[PDB]
Amino acid sequence: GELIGILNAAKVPAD
Amino acid sequence: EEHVIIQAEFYLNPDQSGEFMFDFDGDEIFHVDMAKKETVWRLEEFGRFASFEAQGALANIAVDKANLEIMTKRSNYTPITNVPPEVTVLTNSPVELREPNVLICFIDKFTPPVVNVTWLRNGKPVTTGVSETVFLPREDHLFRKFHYLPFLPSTEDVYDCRVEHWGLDEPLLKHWEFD
Amino acid sequence: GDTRPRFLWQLKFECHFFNGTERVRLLERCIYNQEESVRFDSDVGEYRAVTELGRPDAEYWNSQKDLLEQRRAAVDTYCRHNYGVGESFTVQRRVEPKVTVYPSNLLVCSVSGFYPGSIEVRWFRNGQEEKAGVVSTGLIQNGDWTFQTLVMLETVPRSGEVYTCQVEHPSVTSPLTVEWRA
Amino acid sequence: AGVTQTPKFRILKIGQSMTLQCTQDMNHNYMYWYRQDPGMGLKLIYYSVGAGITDKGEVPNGYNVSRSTTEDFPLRLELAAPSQTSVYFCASTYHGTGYFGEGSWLTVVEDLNKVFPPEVAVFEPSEAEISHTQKATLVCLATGFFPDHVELSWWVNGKEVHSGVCTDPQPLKEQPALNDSRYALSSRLRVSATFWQNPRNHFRCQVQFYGLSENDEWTQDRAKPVTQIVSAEAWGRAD
Amino acid sequence: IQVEQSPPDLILQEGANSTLRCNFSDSVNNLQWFHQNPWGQLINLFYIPSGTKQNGRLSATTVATERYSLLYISSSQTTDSGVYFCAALIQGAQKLVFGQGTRLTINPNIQNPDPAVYQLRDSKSSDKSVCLFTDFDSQTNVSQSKDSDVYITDKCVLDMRSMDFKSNSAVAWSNKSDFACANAFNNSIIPEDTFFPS
Repeated sequence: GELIGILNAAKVPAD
Repeated sequence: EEHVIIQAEFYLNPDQSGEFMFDFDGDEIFHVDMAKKETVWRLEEFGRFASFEAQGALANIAVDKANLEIMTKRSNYTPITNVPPEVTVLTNSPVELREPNVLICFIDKFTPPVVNVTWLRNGKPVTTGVSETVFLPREDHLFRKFHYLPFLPSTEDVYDCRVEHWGLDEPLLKHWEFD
Repeated sequence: GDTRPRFLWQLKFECHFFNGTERVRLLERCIYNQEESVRFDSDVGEYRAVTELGRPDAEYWNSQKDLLEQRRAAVDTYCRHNYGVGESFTVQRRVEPKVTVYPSNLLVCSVSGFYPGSIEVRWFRNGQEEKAGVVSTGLIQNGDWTFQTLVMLETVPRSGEVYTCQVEHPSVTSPLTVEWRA
Repeated sequence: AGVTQTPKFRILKIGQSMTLQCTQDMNHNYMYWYRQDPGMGLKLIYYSVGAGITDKGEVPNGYNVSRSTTEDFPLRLELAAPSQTSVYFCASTYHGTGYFGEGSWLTVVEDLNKVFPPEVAVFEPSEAEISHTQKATLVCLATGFFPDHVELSWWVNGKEVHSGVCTDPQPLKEQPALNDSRYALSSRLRVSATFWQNPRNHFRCQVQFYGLSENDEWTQDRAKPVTQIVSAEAWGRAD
Repeated sequence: IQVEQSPPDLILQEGANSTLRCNFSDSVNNLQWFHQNPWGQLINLFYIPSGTKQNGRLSATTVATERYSLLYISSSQTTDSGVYFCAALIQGAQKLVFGQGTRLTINPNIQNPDPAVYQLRDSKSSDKSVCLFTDFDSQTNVSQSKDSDVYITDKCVLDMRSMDFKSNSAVAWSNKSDFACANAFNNSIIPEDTFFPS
């Protein structure tokens, strides 16, 4: 039917 | 309050294992089959009343992974503390002799999302009828899980739900007989 | 068989809904090994270290506009939107209880296979309601969008006597009653 | 730097093949390729949600794509069909803003003999114009070029100029019927009459054409139409 | 699915305000706006999921809960000409996706029309020549030639920033020799009073 929406993972800051 | 829809993800480092799932008052709507890369709705109907395109969620796991590997390092390779589950077991409906009914194994309140579950009809493992939920979130951040085994009730059989976890030193077996 | 040190990260986005969708809160949460470490809460409108482990995740995430602008709209574009998609089969799921009574001198009202969780179950003796020593295992979530619970009454019956179990649930406009006689 | 994609300009023989590069330093996990036919919508060919994931767009056919790293999304055309003459655009985003590279104008040809450089001529303003407006428009004509891949610019005493200029954003076809019609394009530079009447002042219409490279085979009598600049120029007439 | 741009075309005199408009299906969200300038560069104007953002001459409101955004444009400039796209992301799929656009044309507002057609010569060899039709006001239009061995470019706006003075001009040329500037443009509808050379 209608689409379920997501929210995208925020990337932690690189090493 | 009134309602709560959780988008829940984990990634589990050495086992290289992952999950993407949606919760609604602590009931799975659907999860993604990482192997198969497709939606698995918790009940058929959900698939007829909603759809879900899974491409973003798949990436989310990859990011959760990269993210985990950074935390692992930053935290000085601090590992998790195992938390044993609370395994109760009870029946679907009023167990009346010789009438199709289902046994539920509640695996509650445990951490790391890893458990061997095995049922035991008189002490002999049986895997015909079984299904099971995946890993469900909780507020404390431990995990919930469910296993089903449908059966015909008898006067004869003992059943045990045999769960194995790194919390326990020995598999927890929980007895069900028809009292 | 045997095994070794485990390391775990969780990301959960919780949409919380008050009074339809009139008040909405998004709670974004990171957990490393059972330790929440940073969050975004739409009523705070920016990330917070929950612990010092998360400190630099906050600082960095808060340094990015689109991340912040996205989360701050999430309440409408993500939570409200999905309420809208799920509403009819989640907020409005009605599955009606099945009841039984029996003895195991003690008494059992078994209520099963039903959905939404809220339910009230009262015990009746010839009409007059019985408050004393209702034992109630409490409410149990089956994993499959149905619930169950058991209510006991400690009373030695006498002959004649009509004990009745009343059950009330938003899937039936009328109460479900189921009687037992010794 | 946002998104950077290369060949801004390509000529590609029929049945031959090719790769557009697309590269982004902002850590975007989401990247996409579009094609846009002139005067039309962006149609999605392929898109990629993160490393090692890709998915077909609305028109994925005759194209292919890879994502081994976050940073790059190359797009491969295997078998250049003429239906693939279009403008290709790379984009990335992640939590919010969409970013587009500067685009890639690909023209697919039956043969390279279809390609021609511009001829460029400058025409000096009319006395009539001057006498009437006290102003003086220069015109530059870039004629007979194929691909439409040119960047025209004006130079006054050896310095690029923007005030005064207007250049057709759309080039016309010398032969609107003919399929690979050779093209033409015009630009204007209007100055004050006094500015033009001063013979110490010097004007150059300089067109950069994007044609063939060191590699492409060349087999005709006329000169190889390589990537090149063509010009014409003029000086003030104090009369 | 989809993204539905209101006005499919819009033509205004510089200084005017513009409202552009976009409605979108419950299948997509997170709405952005882009400008495609007429050399086809794709500029981002806003990310604008919800509420109001403003940026100099431009602001946009998105009523997330009603699935429409408005892009307004004060004091529009001729350089804002081109096509405007609202973009959006499909929920779950993360497909960036685009309305059909709105072509915008902002016409210079010409105070002292002085329409005319001049002859310019090639600075190398007097033979070769072009016809300039210039200083018409923004209400005049230029037709693509009837004789198609003759070449008429579209009008284009030039800004003499020095004098804060804008002029429109068109270019017609050909290497026939019945072709003259007297009759270069009588294929277009040309203002009553155009100045005609020699």
